[PDB]
Amino acid sequence: MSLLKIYWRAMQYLAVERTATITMCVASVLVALVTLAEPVLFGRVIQSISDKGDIFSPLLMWAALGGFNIMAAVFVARGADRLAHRRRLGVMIDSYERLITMPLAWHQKRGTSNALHTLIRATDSLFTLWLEFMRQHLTTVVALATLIPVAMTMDMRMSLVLIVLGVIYVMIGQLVMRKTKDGQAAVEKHHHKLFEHVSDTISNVSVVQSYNRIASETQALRDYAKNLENAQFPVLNWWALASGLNRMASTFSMVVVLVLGAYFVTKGQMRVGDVIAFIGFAQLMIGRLDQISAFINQTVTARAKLEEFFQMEDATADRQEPENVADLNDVKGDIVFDNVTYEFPNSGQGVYDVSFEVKPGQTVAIVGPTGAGKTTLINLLQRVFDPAAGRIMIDGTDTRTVSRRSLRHAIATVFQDAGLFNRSVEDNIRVGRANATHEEVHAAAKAAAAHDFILAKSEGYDTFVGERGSQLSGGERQRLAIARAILKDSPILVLDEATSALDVETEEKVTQAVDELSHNRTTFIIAHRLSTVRSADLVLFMDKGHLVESGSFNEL
Amino acid sequence: MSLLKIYWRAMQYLAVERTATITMCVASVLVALVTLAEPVLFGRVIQSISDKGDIFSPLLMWAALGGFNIMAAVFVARGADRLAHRRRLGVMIDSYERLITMPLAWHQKRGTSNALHTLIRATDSLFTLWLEFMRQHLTTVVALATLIPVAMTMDMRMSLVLIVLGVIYVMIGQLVMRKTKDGQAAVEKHHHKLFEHVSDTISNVSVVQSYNRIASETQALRDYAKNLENAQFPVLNWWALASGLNRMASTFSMVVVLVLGAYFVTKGQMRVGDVIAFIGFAQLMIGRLDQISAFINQTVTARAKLEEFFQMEDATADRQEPENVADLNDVKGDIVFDNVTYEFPNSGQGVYDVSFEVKPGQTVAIVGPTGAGKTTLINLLQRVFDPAAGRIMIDGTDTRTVSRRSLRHAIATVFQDAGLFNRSVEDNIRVGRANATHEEVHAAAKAAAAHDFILAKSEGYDTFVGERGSQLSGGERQRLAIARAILKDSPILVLDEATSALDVETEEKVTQAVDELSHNRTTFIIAHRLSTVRSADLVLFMDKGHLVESGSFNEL
Ligand SMILES: Nc1ncnc2c1ncn2[C@@H]1O[C@H](COP(=O)(O)OP(=O)(O)O)[C@@H](O)[C@H]1O
Ligand SMILES: Nc1ncnc2c1ncn2[C@@H]1O[C@H](COP(=O)(O)OP(=O)(O)O)[C@@H](O)[C@H]1O
Ligand code: VO4
Ligand code: VO4
Repeated sequence: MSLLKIYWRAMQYLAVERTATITMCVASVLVALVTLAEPVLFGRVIQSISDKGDIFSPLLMWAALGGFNIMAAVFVARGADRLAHRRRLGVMIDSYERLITMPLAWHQKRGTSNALHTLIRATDSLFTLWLEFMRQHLTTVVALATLIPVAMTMDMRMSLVLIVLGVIYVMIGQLVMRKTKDGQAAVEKHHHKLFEHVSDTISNVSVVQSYNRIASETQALRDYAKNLENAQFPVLNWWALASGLNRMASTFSMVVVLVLGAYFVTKGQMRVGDVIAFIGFAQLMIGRLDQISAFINQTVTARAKLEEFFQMEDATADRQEPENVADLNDVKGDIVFDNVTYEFPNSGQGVYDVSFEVKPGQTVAIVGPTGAGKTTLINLLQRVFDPAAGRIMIDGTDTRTVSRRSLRHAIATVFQDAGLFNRSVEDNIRVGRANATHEEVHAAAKAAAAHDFILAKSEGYDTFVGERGSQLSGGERQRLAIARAILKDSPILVLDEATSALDVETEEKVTQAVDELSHNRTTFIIAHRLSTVRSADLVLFMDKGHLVESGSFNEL
Repeated sequence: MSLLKIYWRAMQYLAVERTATITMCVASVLVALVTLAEPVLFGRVIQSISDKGDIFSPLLMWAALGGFNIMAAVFVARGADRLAHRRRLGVMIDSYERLITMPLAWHQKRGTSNALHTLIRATDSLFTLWLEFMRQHLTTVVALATLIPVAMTMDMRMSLVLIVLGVIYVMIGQLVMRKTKDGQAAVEKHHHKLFEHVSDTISNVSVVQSYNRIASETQALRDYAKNLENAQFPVLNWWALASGLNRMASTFSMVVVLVLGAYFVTKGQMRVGDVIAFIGFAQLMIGRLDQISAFINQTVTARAKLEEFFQMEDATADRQEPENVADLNDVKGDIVFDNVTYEFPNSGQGVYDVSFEVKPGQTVAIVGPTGAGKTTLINLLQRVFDPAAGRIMIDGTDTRTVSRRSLRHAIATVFQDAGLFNRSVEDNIRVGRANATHEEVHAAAKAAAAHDFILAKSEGYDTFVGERGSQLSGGERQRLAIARAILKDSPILVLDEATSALDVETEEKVTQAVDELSHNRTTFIIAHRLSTVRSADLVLFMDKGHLVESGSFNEL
């Protein structure tokens, strides 16, 4: 019975615009009161024709209440829709902020692209929840609450039947939820499997289309759809049974109310006006119960997605030290490792017992066979995740006591996978300095030879590359990344696989240019080619996370 | 007014299960006729008590009609829900089939990852459309069609009231659509821009989190949200105005009906039983017209997405010559290019004036500076997209006249980006021969040195890599790709960027192993390192898509 918890969370997210929310609630209670009082006035005026006199005023009051209901309906529709859109946008904003705030391991483990789909689905479901909940729930709940005393003061037999009617509705709701929850969980897990398979297949379309695996993959997805649709039937059957049972209850209560009114015809206190007002009350409750039953169904359907979204909301517990914490500045270059190892989750390997000191003014290149632990070493230095048990002494200062904002501000790491956005070359490069100049961009590009091939094609700089540079081949993304790194101008430059299958003349030119630019500071080289480290000062080779010699520039 | 075309296309997707759909329509029309007959019998039995006699039978008949209504409601709910889910799954299946059918360029230009989101959104919108449209619209349309003659045979005064009511509703609907379509289009375009920015930011979270660009990105997305909500208010304002106007129309018509019935009380033809039955008709029409107005609102909201989906469906005009087109066999290796050049859309560069012959039994290596056109040459050899003007002579046969199914069955191309699924290592490698055996898989893996570092970690071969192999580093994706290529065992091997920044010992071992495997066939080398072509027999160098010499293995 987590429905109440879900509704509390929804109201917590919706309790931001205090003024707008309070005005909406006031409008809802007023319109509910008007809708309840309208049949009472209708009964008044129907009984009015039995006597004789100037009883035209009650009809005027009824017309005024009708016009007031119209105006209130307009205002509540407008305000509810506006509030729903504003709060949906705000929730999306804050959720996106936390989502991009998340660390790298959490994204690589689960997120990829499923996180975006979950965010969008949860956001739209919450939008629908906010709108329909607000309107229907406030109106019908206030109507029922104001109806209880009126039914208490009027004939109590009909109220006695009506409370049993409400008991019937809540009982069938409980019954359906009990018979439906397990099937809902199974359906959700099957749908997640299906969506994951679809996303994984679409994201790798070239591989699947280059191996004649279309038939096999579509048959597997057909199997997944079969598995999902196996568990879909019982829950909808139960929903149909619930709809039929409540329809039978509504018709049964209507017949009972009609018979009671017929008995009241023989003798009673009030008139056919009260009788028909009671009938109108009954039919209004029938309709609103139908809408809230449908609403309960939609809420049950979206339950699992809302639960997952709330879990990801509360999963943001990585405290960032809001208080002013010690930063670093004027990084001349002093890097010390002290017996720092890492063990992967549910795995092993990694680095083991690594320690070395870095003096300013000289560069260090790390070489060695693949899988040794060089990339994880680099992303440990930049601290994408915290080491197991060790001290990263930078400028004689631990990496744990340094704020994240200043940690990566004075660092310059090209990635092994040079990822790029789909924006223009200007936007994709001009990220190391938001206040830079086009002359600076040209100089940075010409230092990395990423301009000589772009001035002579594709509208010069203003070219929209595709996703991950899928529109200008792939031999340019490395040049663009190294140009961006040179533009960043940081004291510590990290060349992680910046030297790859390119022209040997291009490689030597890039190496000499970055040598001339980084002679003023200390920089890191992660490459297996022995021709890109002729100017290195303290080179070391690492195997399987264990150093062997870590000797001088010239070693055997 | 593409609304009718949208309904026709949706129904055409729906009327596939002819038996089930026809039964659903028959059940709906029968239950609608029953619901229309109910007030008539109610008015009869209310009028029947005016006289005296054994007139208990009409009351029992009315109860039986209510029971039929209940049972038919259950039947239509269950059948409609089941058919809707089945149709949604089938539509998703076939749309996914066409989506993966598309070539690479169409995905690189527009799809990438937005296509999946569009497909999911369109599919769920179509599900909701099918369900709600079928039930509500069919019931209410049959209701109106059966109601018009009954009221025409009864007093025509209320009939003239009713037709003006309908005219008011349809005219306000047309005016609202005219005032709202432009706002809907602007909202859709802004939403698409917002989603594109969100996806581009999330997909490359490492770069944005390693460059302190979180604040700028979130502020830009806030600006996008502001721009989106600027055009968001007028449309909802117009819908609120329309809702108020139709509420006023409904109350006004109810007032008119009450006045007409009050005059009819003085004198008329039928009784208050028929009067109140017509009152029930009026309120039922009011409610159903309100629901269908809301449905029109949802259809307008989803109209742009449905239009995009239908345009994508109709864009699938890739005729594959359904008749048996001549395939290829006896593939010993005969590849000749004859003056085939390609021009990119709205660009230049590419290959120009290429002419060379391939003799079976020898390997040919393509070298040259980056951006020359080697990757595009390779993927035209595999015919990922159709060349501009020329012939690809394979085994003395043009590549156009061979079906794509068997065209790529005798090829083995490792991509520049080694794409991998998030399945196991065994499932990711065993894709060329599903009926193969573990002995073959082990031999292929140990031939490509993708076994020595996986036999002693993570449950051996049963290791679940993440997306793009983001869980076992990146020095293994190349090994897995080359192992899979060796496993495929095709006559023409293509080592496109199969050699990269790896250990020199590992590189030389891989080269000798692939040489020994491919001695019985022909293969290509796309690499800039000069150490991987010592065993080549016919080397040529291509620059800017223009050859210079294209000589033999030994050249100056
Ligand atoms: N996300 C991960 N989960 C588990 N193990 C990993 C992960 N990323 C890398 N590894 C392990 O770390 C080892 C070294 O990876 P890496 O440092 O990225 O490559 P290299 O050692 O060539 O620089 C690999 O053998 C791999 O198994
Ligand atoms: N999708 C594309 N759209 C436009 N131009 C492209 C596309 N892909 C590649 N090119 C152009 O083709 C040239 C050669 O690319 P490619 O063959 O992939 O690399 P290489 O020449 O090193 O093999 C590049 O300079 C690039 O500008
Ligand atoms: O620019 V390349 O396609 O030779 O990596
Ligand atoms: O296997 V590596 O991360 O040294 O390219």
